[PDB]
Amino acid sequence: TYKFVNMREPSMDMKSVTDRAAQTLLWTELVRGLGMTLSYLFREPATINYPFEKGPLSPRFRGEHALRRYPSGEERCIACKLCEAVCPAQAITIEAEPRADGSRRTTRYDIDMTKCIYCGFCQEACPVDAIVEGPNFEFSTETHEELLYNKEKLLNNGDKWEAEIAANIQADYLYR
Amino acid sequence: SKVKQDMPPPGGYGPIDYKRNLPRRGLSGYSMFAVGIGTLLFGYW
Amino acid sequence: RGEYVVAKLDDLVNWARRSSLWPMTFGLACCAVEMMHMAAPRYDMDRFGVVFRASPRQSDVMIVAGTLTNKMAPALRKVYDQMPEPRYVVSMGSCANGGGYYHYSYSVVRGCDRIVPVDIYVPGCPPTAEALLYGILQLQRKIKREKRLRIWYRR
Amino acid sequence: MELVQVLRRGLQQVSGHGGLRGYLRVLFRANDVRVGTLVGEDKYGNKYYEDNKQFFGRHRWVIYTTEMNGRDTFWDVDGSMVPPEWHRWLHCMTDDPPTTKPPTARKYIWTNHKFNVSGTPQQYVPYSTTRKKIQEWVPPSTPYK
Amino acid sequence: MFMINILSLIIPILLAVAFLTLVERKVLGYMQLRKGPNVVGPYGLLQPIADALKLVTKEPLRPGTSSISMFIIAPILGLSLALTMWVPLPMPYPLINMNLGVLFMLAMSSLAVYSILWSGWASNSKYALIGALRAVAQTISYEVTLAIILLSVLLMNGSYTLSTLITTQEHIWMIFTSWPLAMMWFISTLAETNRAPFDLTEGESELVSGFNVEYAAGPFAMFFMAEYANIIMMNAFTAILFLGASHDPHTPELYTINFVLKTLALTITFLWIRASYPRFRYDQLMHLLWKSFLPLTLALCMWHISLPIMTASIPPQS
Amino acid sequence: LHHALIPHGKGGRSSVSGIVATVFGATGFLGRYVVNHLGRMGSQVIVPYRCEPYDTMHLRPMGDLGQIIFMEWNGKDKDSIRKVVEHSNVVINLVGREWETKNFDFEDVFVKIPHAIAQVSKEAGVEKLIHISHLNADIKSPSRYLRSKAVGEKEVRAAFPEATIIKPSDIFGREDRFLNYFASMRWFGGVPLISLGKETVKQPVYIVDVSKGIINAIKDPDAKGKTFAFVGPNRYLLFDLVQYIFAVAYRPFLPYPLPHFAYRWVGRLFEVSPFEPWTTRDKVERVHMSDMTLPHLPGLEDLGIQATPLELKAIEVLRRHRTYRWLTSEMEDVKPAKTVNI
Ligand SMILES: COC1=C(OC)C(=O)C(C/C=C(\C)CC/C=C(\C)CC/C=C(\C)CC/C=C(\C)CC/C=C(/C)CC/C=C(/C)CC/C=C(\C)CC/C=C(\C)CC/C=C(\C)CCC=C(C)C)=C(C)C1=O
Ligand SMILES: NC(=O)C1=CN([C@@H]2O[C@H](COP(=O)(O)OP(=O)(O)OC[C@H]3O[C@@H](n4cnc5c(N)ncnc54)[C@H](OP(=O)(O)O)[C@@H]3O)[C@@H](O)[C@H]2O)C=CC1
Ligand code: SF4
Ligand code: SF4
Ligand code: SF4
Repeated sequence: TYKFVNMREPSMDMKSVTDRAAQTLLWTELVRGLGMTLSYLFREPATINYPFEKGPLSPRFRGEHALRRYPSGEERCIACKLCEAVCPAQAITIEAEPRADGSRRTTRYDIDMTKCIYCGFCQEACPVDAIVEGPNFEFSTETHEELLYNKEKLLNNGDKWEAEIAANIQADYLYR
Repeated sequence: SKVKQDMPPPGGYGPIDYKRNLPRRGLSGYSMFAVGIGTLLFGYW
Repeated sequence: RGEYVVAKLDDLVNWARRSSLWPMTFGLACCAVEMMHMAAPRYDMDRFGVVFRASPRQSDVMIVAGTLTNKMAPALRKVYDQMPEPRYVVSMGSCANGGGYYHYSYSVVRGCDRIVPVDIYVPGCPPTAEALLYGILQLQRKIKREKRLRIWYRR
Repeated sequence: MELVQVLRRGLQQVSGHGGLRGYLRVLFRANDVRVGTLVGEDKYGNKYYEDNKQFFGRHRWVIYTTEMNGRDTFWDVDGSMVPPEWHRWLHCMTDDPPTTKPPTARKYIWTNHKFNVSGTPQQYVPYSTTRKKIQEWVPPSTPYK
Repeated sequence: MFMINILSLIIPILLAVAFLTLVERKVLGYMQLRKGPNVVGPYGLLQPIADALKLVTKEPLRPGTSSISMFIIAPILGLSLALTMWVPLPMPYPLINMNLGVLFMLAMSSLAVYSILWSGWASNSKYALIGALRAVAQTISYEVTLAIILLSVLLMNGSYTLSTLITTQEHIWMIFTSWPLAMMWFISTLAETNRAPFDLTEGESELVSGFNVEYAAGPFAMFFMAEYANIIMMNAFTAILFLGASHDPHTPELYTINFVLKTLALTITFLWIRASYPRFRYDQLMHLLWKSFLPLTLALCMWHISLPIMTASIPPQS
Repeated sequence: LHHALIPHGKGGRSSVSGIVATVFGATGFLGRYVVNHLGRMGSQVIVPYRCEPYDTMHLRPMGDLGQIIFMEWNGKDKDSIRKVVEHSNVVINLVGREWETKNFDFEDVFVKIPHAIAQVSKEAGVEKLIHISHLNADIKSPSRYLRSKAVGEKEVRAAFPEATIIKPSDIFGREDRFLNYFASMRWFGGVPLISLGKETVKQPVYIVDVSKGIINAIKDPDAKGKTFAFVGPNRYLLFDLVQYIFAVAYRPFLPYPLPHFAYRWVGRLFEVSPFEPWTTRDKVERVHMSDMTLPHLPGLEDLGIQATPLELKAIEVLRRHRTYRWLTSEMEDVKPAKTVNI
């Protein structure tokens, strides 16, 4: 099924041609164009009052990366390196070393925000829900080096946004 | 329990308009020319 | 006292600069689309005093939005040179920040900072238009904290 | 008729905001004069209003606190001044405000939501979080030779 | 106090030009479902002052290939003529009651193109020279019809003095007598002011910034001054010509209010059409006039030449 | 060497060089250029600054991310210098000012500030301090600039015995206030040489040569304690030098002899300005001193760097000053100004 978008021949009756000449001389579709914009000025604007008003999001939103931890206090990360092995941009660097207690934890877990693509592949690959993409997105920095995240900075993000991230995962883990 | 997922309502969604709805409005060409000429005549007088 | 007078002059000049930041139409890649969406009615750059303007001669802030490649870097540096001072560079997106997805490619500059001095680093791939608006407001506060005439007074 | 009511509620705009002084306060600070039910308030002072009659996007909003963490925010404010618990409710990611549904509490969660620490001397400086790899010979001290 | 009058015809005009930018960025933005400038103070009432401050403290670079002398004399020419052409307007009582006000304003409007000409040529750019030539063609084409339409309309006035128009439209607006020409005249006012949909001298989409491309900071703000003062003056002239208003000799404030309201409405229609159309393509805006505006306006010129004679309605010259 | 100061890489941006350094006064002329070279080889620079951070923006894009670090410092504050030089191998002193500001005279920026820098650097434990003076530095020169530079050299030598002292003659470059000065003198009628400028001999040295000399002196293990003199390859008569400057710029040349005291009055009148003082009494004086030849002092050639003649690198400086007429003429169009033999 196809339709001819522009295959309309105009009628050549005296009334039709008089109307076409009137539209040409007395600009008619031009007045319609004016009227449409008049109708929308009288309409309500769509602008929101940022930063006092924020655009809507979803619990699945991908933002600032963060390392979570168990309710006991121990970090969830076990240095299985799935996130490092699955990152499309190779933005994660992990070095592991058996801790004094014996549990295997990262001696270095750096995520480079200037190289990250915010795909969320790491948070899917993680088998313990250790690394997540937090809800934060207003974390712009004045210098480049501040975007090269360390293990300590990611742990601070996890401890800061934990209230939001726990609820976000709680409202989405069933879909996964 | 039963499976739950995003689904259309049991009776299906309502109709969705897609055809062009450019309305027709305004006087005829004869009437427009007549109004213009009458305004010109009144101004002339 | 002279310090108070130069302080007030600083506040006035900084307020003008921050309240009429005129950006440049230098969208490069997908990061430009969000650069358009904050110009879209929802976020509307215009209410914050920022109005898009080409012809670098009459613009202040450059939002490098998109991947900066080797073939384009001379053009970007030259165009940054055309901007009369004061000038600011906002880097949108991971590609313009440090390389992004194609950080290891053969024809991509590994960060816009290597070509121009970037003033605000906006992260994202692409950054949400809210995040870019936040970066612009951060630049606005930066201009607010300038101390030009104070330093001149303590030359 | 609707002209008179329209002129009238413009006076409820100034009446709701604590009189004329508060009216110009909110007009010069938050650039809006619209009123709304006080959904809540956080420990830092930000006031959190909602009005379901507004179209989706402006049904909820914030008047930021005047002071947070040793910083005057009467004139300069930003989106990072939202505590994590309320950032969910503000961004329409949930319909449960922290007042009604409070987020689960844990020891490691912070108690003072720091804003964007860029610029201030409380910035973040990247550094290697690992120890050394190759050690040195530390030559002995006895002259011997 | 003649100096007082001269200053009272300059500073208020400059302030009105400044707020024209704000009302444009608000009316346009509300056409496009946006809100326009809203942050600076209440309702953006400080944006004109803010960007005015920026443009006169931002660095005014001079291109290495420029011609210094004309590059500087062009903004002065533009602003000086834009401000000067406000003096013969019969706002209740014209400041300069000239016997040939219409011819004088035509002469200065024709001179105003030379600012664009010299600014474009002296800047030493491909885009600037392109915009200068587009300005050449546009203003010549539209100036022919400007002159003919002015003659046709003023044939019922009896002379070229601007004040007598008020006497001419004592009982009826002149637009009810020459509504066809008025349409054409309006279009000409759109094009001589180099505005939409004929703003091809700038051509932001295709010429980056046209003849302002190498103009930065103060000189750019000054060319914008000239452009917007010309916009308001053209709308004022159109209001004076066709949409006359009642003038009580004892209370000129009534005529001031009515005239100002009509100029405001005409300017608002200018921003209205600016935000409701695509942009013309060079030759079209020429082929629009040399093939559709010029013959119609010639015919209307003959019609208005004959009309007083056939009806014994020749207006007095004094 | 420390475990992180061992040289690594191939001299690129992201290569550990081991030249962790502090360059006081980096925000200007050679201070920029030196940093560039320090940024090019991959050395962590601890650039201090007192100006607005925006003016340091051009300092940002010459080092790999994390290398260049900016700090606030004040000349009359020992704590600031201690903070900036605490962890650094070398401390390069480039603080200077062609005029005397209200809060800083010549002695403050050429004796007091270098004294504080040298003393604090010695206390901290740095191994090299490259101090910069003028070649025509004399305790009896009429210009307070050179006299203050001489006493500052003596003080710096006393405080830091092994401090390398470099005495450049006259830096010419894209922003040099030496060739641009003569070029900009076209606005004030003609060029008013004192006694027609036929008695002053000037030896200008290229900016890149001086910056590379600083870098080599840092790398050279024998520059400690020595006092080098960085001069150009040729010695130009002042009138011939201005002839060449205006020929490369193709601007009309209008020489005009001018009595010394009248030029001092002109310098005072230009000193009145509460902004950048186009010309000072010190400035009009210095352009009239000849470059004192000091063959005993070691030169740039000892460091291994060949001085670039002014002719090759004069088109860069004066191409901006040319009008649209001679804006594209080649470098060989104007014949080298005759030079008095060394
Ligand atoms: C298909 O893929 C594509 C990509 O893929 C990667 C791309 O990347 C891109 C490229 C990307 C882009 C182009 C980015 C997207 C851009 C946009 C969507 C554009 C959005 C634009 C806007 C939101 C803004 C539009 C502007 C509007 C509506 C209006 C502008 C008008 C104005 C007037 C602005 C204000 C300016 C000025 C100069 C006015 C201010 C001046 C004054 C008030 C001066 C006043 C002075 C005074 C009062 C002086 C007074 C003096 C006095 C009284 C006395 C003086 C006398 C003395 C003696 C001193 C594209 C296109 C693409 O398609
Ligand atoms: N031809 C020449 O110019 C020659 C120069 N030299 C010496 O080289 C050095 C640098 O020269 P150049 O780069 O051309 O000079 P500039 O004037 O271009 O730069 C001088 C630098 O010193 C800083 N500075 C000056 N006074 C102070 C102060 N009181 N406190 C803190 N910082 C201060 C300036 O800061 P800011 O930018 O904020 O003002 C700037 O960084 C000077 O010692 C000069 O005498 C030696 C031989 C020849
Ligand atoms: S979300 Fe970020 S850190 Fe995780 S895999 Fe994607 S780019 Fe890497
Ligand atoms: S996938 Fe999760 S557990 Fe494995 S290394 Fe990454 S953060 Fe740690
Ligand atoms: S950072 Fe991401 S969104 Fe931006 S240009 Fe690069 S790949 Fe595209």
